[PDB]
Amino acid sequence: VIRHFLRDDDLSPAEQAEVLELAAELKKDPVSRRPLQGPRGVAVIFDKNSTRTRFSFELGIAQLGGHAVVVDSGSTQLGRDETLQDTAKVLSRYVDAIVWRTFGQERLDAMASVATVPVINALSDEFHPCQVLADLQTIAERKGALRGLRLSYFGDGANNMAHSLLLGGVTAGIHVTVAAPEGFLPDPSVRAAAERRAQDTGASVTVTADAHAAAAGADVLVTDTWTSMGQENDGLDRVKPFRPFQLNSRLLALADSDAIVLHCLPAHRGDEITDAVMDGPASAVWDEAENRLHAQKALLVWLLERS
Amino acid sequence: VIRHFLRDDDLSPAEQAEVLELAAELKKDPVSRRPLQGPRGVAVIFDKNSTRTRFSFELGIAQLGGHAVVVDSGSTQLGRDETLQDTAKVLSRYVDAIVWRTFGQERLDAMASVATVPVINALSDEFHPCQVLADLQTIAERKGALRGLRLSYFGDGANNMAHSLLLGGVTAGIHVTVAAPEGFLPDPSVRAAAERRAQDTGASVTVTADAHAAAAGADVLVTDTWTDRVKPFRPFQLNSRLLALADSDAIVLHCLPAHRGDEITDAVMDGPASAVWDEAENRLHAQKALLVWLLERS
Amino acid sequence: SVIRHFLRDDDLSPAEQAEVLELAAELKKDPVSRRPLQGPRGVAVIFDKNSTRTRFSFELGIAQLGGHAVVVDSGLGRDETLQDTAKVLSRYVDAIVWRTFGQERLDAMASVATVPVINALSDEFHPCQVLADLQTIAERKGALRGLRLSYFGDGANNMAHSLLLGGVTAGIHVTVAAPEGFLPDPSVRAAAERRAQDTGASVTVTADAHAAAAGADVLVTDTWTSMGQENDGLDRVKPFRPFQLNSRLLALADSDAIVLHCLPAHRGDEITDAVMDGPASAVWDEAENRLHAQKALLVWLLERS
Ligand SMILES: O=[N+]([O-])c1ccc(B(O)O)cc1
Ligand SMILES: O=[N+]([O-])c1ccc(B(O)O)cc1
Repeated sequence: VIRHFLRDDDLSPAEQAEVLELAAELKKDPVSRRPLQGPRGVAVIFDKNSTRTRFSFELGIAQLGGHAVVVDSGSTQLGRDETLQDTAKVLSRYVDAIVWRTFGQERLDAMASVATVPVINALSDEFHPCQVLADLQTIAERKGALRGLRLSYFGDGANNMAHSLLLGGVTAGIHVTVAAPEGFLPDPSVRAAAERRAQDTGASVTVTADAHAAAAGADVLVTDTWTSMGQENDGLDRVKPFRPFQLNSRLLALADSDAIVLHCLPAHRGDEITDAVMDGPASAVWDEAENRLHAQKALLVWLLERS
Repeated sequence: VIRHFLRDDDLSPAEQAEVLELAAELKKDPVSRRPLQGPRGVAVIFDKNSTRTRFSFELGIAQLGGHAVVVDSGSTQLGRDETLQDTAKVLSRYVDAIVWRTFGQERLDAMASVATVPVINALSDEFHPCQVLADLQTIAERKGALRGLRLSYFGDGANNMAHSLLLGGVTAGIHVTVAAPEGFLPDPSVRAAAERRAQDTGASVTVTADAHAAAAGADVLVTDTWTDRVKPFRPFQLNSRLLALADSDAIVLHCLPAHRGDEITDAVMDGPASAVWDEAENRLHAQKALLVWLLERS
Repeated sequence: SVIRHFLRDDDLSPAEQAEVLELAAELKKDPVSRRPLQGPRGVAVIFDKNSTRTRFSFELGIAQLGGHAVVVDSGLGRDETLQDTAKVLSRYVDAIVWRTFGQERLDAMASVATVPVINALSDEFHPCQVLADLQTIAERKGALRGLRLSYFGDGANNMAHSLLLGGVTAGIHVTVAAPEGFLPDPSVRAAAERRAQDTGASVTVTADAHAAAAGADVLVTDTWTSMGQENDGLDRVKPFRPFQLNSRLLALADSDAIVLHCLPAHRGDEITDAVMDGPASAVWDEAENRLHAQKALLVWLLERS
């Protein structure tokens, strides 16, 4: 059976642990695994460009021995003059895996329903599961065992990072709190899936508007930009609601004394996170960015071996 | 002494047979030929984007051991900052071959007359000769011998696939029929070149507006996108009714993308006669064979 | 060890430049014999403004060192700080190659990156092209020390500045022939004058193109106008016509003189067909040598850093 990775809970707790261990092994020995030797191809397709996502995948695929064929948004968007199913059938003849950045989850589902190679969600509207693998690798590096840790996410609680932190976090046994204003709460289906997965791992899900309560006793504090490019014209003031949730020094001081801070780059210094927090000793954002390379390579190695 | 591939008949019948044999060998052993090991470079230049063309060449060059340097939209189209002759001299210092998607054929001929490395027409307004190499590879693996098969192309008979199926088909000994409406017939000079080449191979060239007669007894049925501004092409749709008139075990080809419901139906596209998925994959193998062959003689 | 950068031509001492140029000759002869980036290791190649010629040379050169070039096109400083970019890239790649505009941006990146930073091309310098030029001159003429080189045209552009600095580092007597108002930046000119003291070279700036051509071993020109200057308000044709590198000018130089021009050339403006395509032209070898000289520079910086 062909395995895909479209959202964080596509891996069981045991499987996620396997991928995270592989990510640590690959960080130590980055060119020791060559499942794409040849080179074999991997398609890396962007319905909307993401330079950082392309950078890490392109280099990582090369270090697995392969050749990434990158298709940027300058090409005709998939689905516009050929069905996704037809594209999947041809790609399955050319490459050993399909890495895709797209929008709605239904598009990823349609591709994965037909492709005979693994399909990976590089980044989408609803989830960012590869970044959360990198996040979990980073937390393990700086904290040790993930089970039982307390992680709080602040800001827009319905964006892709909030959803993947919920799903990926509870899969790892982490107690996850989303601190967000009313009207910006996690998708109910994602929250229910996280609550169910949490029953298997001893984790828990909390959603609150009380940012100070969310930070108290936290081991990991996370935030992300308050607005995606697609949201700039949605009509909302996307600054005023989030100001109480800014990851600043006062908020960090409420957390456990050994707490660390994560943020997917790019960051907007002075909005969701302050310079003092970005550049202080609690910040893990630089290691986090680097671990995108290793965690994505580990995911590819794992999916290719299982598929 | 430096060989180019700008149109289908740039290869003789014997040379075409060599390239198709190489494509079959490379399909079976895709990293066994490493003429570009190093890596040595190959330029892949697009005056107009073609993602599918870029995709197959880029991966194929890598599997020959090389590094494709791709110049597409956003990067500099050739001849805007310097003469094409100046570009050809510098490229000949950097890469071992030049793969170019451009429009008019006078631009390809100009490059090829100056460059001292092989120039390949990746796709042009007048010819699509790499796709036809992939088509011939697909027909051979489904049918065996190409000589004496009947191939019919339906739809726009003035586009690059019609021209290349004429030239490449008769070069392989295939009897080629183009079924097209009156405003969309092959370029007369291309048709004449195909009729001449067919004399050497025992093939033939037929142009007709009668889609039923073109489908009757055909072994290979081919179509392509038509672009109601498509009224004249509707009688030429590859549907189940047309396919039912062909020889037993006939196959259907279509350079992708396909507009399902226009030039070809779901039933034909997804049925047992369709070979469009193997055909798409064989662009990789046939283009690698072409490059290996041109590099060995250049 | 100190991380070494190459942002302008005099970032290499005379002895260091000689080492890089010797390595360029070795790599031209044996282009896959140095594999410091085997793995592959990454090299970031970043363009604030796209340059297809720069991309081709670096992309292929990095690959021939065993590495993988990760190209980032103009389609830095906007989404995140240059310091933030340097921190993260220093974790991904073994070197940063950057085409940008003002020199202060290169300086800032190099001040904080923990891997070598290379100026691929900037508004003020083009030091990789001048390494390729020096490699070409050495192939055609042998020892560089004591040669006389004259550059004609816009005397304040990146090629004029780098021919001054890189030329006098190699011991070449450099003349810049340019009209009033188009003269080398004073700081660059003073730096070249000081460096020329160390090598026995010299710096000459003149408006007399005929005097600059007489006795020259190497004649160089470049486009009169960069893309960012097309809207600067000046007539950028009339001042430069007396400085065209044509057959009459070349005839004034030494009988064995060679001609250089960083491509692309606008035939009929700064250079003529007869010169460009005649036996004195070295422009094609010069373009090829971008590949070899940049590979040599990368090998050298990586080993020193
Ligand atoms: O995932 N990457 O490749 C990547 C690259 C660069 C950055 B950075 O400059 O912000 C971040 C991430
Ligand atoms: O030649 N290729 O690489 C290629 C790639 C993709 C397609 B397709 O999705 O239709 C077709 C051809």
